[PDB]
Amino acid sequence: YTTFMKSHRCYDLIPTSSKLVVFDTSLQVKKAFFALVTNGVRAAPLWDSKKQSFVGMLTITDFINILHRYYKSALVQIYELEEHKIETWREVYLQDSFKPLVCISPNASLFDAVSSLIRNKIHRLPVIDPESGNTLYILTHKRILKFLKLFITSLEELQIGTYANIAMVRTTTPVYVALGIFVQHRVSALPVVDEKGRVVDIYSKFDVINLAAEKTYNNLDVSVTKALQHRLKCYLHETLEAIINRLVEAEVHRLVVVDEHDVVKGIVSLSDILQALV
Amino acid sequence: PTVFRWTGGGKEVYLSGSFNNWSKLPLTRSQNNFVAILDLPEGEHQYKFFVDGQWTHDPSEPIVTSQLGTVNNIIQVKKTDFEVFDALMVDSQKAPPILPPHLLQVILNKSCDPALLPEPNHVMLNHLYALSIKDGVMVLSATHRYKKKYVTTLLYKPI
Amino acid sequence: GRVKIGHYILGDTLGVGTFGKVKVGKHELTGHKVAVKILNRQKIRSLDVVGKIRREIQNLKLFRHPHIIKLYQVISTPSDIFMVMEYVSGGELFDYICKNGRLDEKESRRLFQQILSGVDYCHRHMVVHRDLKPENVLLDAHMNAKIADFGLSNMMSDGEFLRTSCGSPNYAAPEVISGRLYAGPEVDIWSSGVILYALLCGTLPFDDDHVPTLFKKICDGIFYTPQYLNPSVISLLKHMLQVDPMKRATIKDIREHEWFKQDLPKYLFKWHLGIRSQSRPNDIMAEVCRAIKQLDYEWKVVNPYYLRVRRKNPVTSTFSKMSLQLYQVDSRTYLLDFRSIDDSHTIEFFEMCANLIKILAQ
Ligand SMILES: O=C(O[C@@H]1O[C@H](C(=O)O)[C@@H](O)[C@H](O)[C@H]1O)c1c[nH]c2cc(F)c(-c3ccc([C@@H]4CCCCO4)cc3)c(F)c12
Ligand SMILES: Nc1ncnc2c1ncn2[C@@H]1O[C@H](COP(=O)(O)OP(=O)(O)O)[C@@H](O)[C@H]1O
Ligand SMILES: Nc1ncnc2c1ncn2[C@@H]1O[C@H](COP(=O)(O)O)[C@@H](O)[C@H]1O
Ligand SMILES: Nc1ncnc2c1ncn2[C@@H]1O[C@H](COP(=O)(O)O)[C@@H](O)[C@H]1O
Ligand SMILES: [Cl-]
Ligand SMILES: [Cl-]
Ligand SMILES: [Cl-]
Repeated sequence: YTTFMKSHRCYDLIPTSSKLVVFDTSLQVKKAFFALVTNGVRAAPLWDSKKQSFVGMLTITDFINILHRYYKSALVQIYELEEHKIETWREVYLQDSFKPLVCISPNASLFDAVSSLIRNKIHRLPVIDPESGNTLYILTHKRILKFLKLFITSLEELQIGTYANIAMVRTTTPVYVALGIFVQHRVSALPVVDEKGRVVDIYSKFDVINLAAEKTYNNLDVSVTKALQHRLKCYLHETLEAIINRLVEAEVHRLVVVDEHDVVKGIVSLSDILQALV
Repeated sequence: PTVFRWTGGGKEVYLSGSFNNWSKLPLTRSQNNFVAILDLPEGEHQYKFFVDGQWTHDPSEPIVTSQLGTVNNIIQVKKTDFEVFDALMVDSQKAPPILPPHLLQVILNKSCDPALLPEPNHVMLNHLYALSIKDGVMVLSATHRYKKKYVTTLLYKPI
Repeated sequence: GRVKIGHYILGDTLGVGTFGKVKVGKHELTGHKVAVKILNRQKIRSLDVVGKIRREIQNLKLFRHPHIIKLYQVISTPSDIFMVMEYVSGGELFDYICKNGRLDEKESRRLFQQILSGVDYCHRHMVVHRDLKPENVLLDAHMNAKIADFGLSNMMSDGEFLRTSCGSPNYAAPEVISGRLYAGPEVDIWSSGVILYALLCGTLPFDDDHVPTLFKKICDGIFYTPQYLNPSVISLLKHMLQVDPMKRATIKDIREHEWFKQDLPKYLFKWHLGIRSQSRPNDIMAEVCRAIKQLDYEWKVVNPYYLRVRRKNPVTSTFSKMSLQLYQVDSRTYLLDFRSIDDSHTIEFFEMCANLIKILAQ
């Protein structure tokens, strides 16, 4: 499984014809998030004209961050979001802390790609050709796993996933609060739990762009359930081959490791699956 | 292998040359052209023609006049003359057009992955396309091919 | 007293091709026959086709398809260039259709599949044999099509159109007779459509002694379909002989066509472009020239409407190239087209264009 990734090049996973949205750092940050939505893309590489290079990437995490760092109330505009450039914000976001651009060559191996993702603790890896300097594609866990699962011809015994101090929210929890958890915990999804420890839904980093999409971000006081109105479990006594099959079959980013009485016991992410297979 | 061609009429035409100790070699006629192909060692060779009782040289071809007044043709069979690409390299020394309809066939306008796109006709690759400037922000786009795959990159740029 | 090249003794002239004489060659020892194309170096340089031939050889030497004449070897001499190729005893498909009449539905389809297979192989190799006619389709002992004169052929290059008007007026596409710009495969498709009619009918779809009416007829896309023609092949012909290249059949559409598919053997097979202005072409070119210099960019004026411009990167200290071209759209509008020239390159191209656009008309 692991030696298979070491042989296959990043190119072999680049599609026949794809779309790549690139933002200039001087672009207004609000327009930049609206562009992710309009284009139907989840991340975009950032180009600094003065630097003449790709400085970084704009993801939904950036939206989550702006929202939480600057939400005053429902009665008050987020001035920073409405009138901030991508650089004016990246200057704030990362100041005393500096996180340089992570990238991969198309001729580099899939193993090197899986490593780069976990090593730098990331979900989007841009594939840049060295001679052209052009960003070709953006490598995601889902696509790399879908490739491994294409060539594949218990969860308690192997112990894969996070099972301790699981960050989740109540039904009534406001979006702002949940946003704050996404920030301090740095986890992709927050399972929505009922009065009792059982799970009724799941608010993920993705469900946060619906606010950009619907232009509803100016109210983060709304409960997570009200927020999810616009629109999957796995038990410990199940084989990893089946659990891997489930994720790609449903095309989901992580499964909920729940007990018999539908009460959360842990989470197993695509991150962890590809990592354990490296 | 060198070609020896005599353009011009004749009943009988021969080739005498340094390469064959000036012996009369008969040249075959197809029509108006009398020819013989023979490999000659790389270097200088002198030849003359025996065209129907007269000793002549091809005046179109380089000559050499002897200290004795003998006027023969000359040939420099170069190494370069033997290899095709070497020989071809040594050899190489209004109103605006109408818009082809092809350039109006995009892949961005014409359930499914928004990332994925149709394959383009080679003819529209590297061409710049742009959206109307709305909100004082320009949007530029183009499809480029990297090996056997394609990438349509769109830049969001202020102005 | 035999004229030899390779170990083949040169004989009878089969014909006179685009750039040379074609003679038979029968091997000294084996009796094997080859077709030898003789290209005099002085003549191939007099017509400035030396580059054409260099490329033509390059392509054909690596090609290998059962319905494209094989180029065995190229023998160079100080005088001339000898292109040793596969010989086929059956001669022209044209004389076949002259001698015997039109081919039967079955026989026609076979030969059409064979030709189209070859036509496709060329296109799949960014080669477009323009001048595709029964006269250039040879037949072997066993009745197999063989595509032959690549003298008029051209390369298909990413982002660029061809201009050369090439073949026989009959087989020539309307845009070729109109002398308009074209991609390449569509004009081979049209010629192949004319070939299909020639096979089924034994006559030419568009043909007239009065050249002007021949050109009207071609550009009107009107041809007669004799009653004996199967409506399905009429369907295919109507699709292949579309005056609009955008509405014309593709090797894909033909391959999918019911008539074609039949008994087919296994072995074969709001975005806006640039910027548009309603000004005078010369005023437009002047404006764009005084705009390029206003950016301190190097350039080279090719056509009075083509310009190849260069820019030095103020950061990476790298040279970036692009080409600008004015095309006519309406009878009242024109549009300037920007194309990237390949040696981030793409973003640098966008930047280069963007600058020019802000200081320009619509
Ligand atoms: O013919 C040629 O050029 C044409 O000359 C015309 C002219 O001057 O009248 C012009 O009008 C035309 O445009 C021009 O293409 C050649 C150019 N290089 C050549 C090299 C060659 F080897 C032969 C050749 C080979 C074998 C035999 C044998 C002889 C015996 C019979 C079987 O053929 C005869 C001759 C050639 F014919 C040529
Ligand atoms: N290639 C990269 N190099 C460096 N930082 C990156 C890169 N891609 C994204 N980032 C940063 O990583 C952080 C989190 O992003 P990410 O995990 O990719 O979000 P998502 O789960 O929506 O894919 C953000 O601060 C973002 O700017
Ligand atoms: N709600 C959650 N609570 C705790 N850990 C989580 C949660 N969701 C994901 N993780 C873990 O976060 C890590 C990175 O995964 P992810 O951000 O979900 O792609 C993995 O070790 C996951 O198991
Ligand atoms: N374990 C899960 N069960 C059900 N839906 C899920 C799960 N994880 C993610 N989703 C859904 O996937 C979408 C968000 O995608 P993402 O963050 O990329 O996984 C939302 O509509 C979520 O409700
Ligand atoms: Cl002929
Ligand atoms: Cl014989
Ligand atoms: Cl034969």
